[PDB]
Amino acid sequence: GSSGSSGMNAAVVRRTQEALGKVIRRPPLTEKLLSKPPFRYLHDIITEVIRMTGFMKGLYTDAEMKSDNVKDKDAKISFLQKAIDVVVMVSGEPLLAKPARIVAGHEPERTNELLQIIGKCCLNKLSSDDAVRRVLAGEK
Repeated sequence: GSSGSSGMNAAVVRRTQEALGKVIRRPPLTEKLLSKPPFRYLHDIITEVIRMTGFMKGLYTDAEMKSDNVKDKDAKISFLQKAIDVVVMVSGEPLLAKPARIVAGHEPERTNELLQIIGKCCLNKLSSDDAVRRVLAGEK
């Protein structure tokens, strides 16, 4: 009758639907796609932001920008890391979600946050110039 103790809640989702709902229009933010967002799905959003607001414009190159190029796993993760880094530097909030899980389809609860954070940055007209490079060079 009373089962749970999982994590992925409806709240963490309602936050993303609005977080990205504004910054970007497509793809459509659905409780489903928001919980089972494929490496590809997210890719669209990430890029969209750079085309919508511009945030992290110098983060990805012509190659990276094109998901097609990305095929190997090791890459999928390395691609997400770039953003995950900046987003954190800009927003200023430590994230746990790993790019090795979301890419597969796990630890969705957290994934939602990652998107919520990014949206905020743009919402507050917060651009990224230093962070972008920092991660690019691999600073710490």
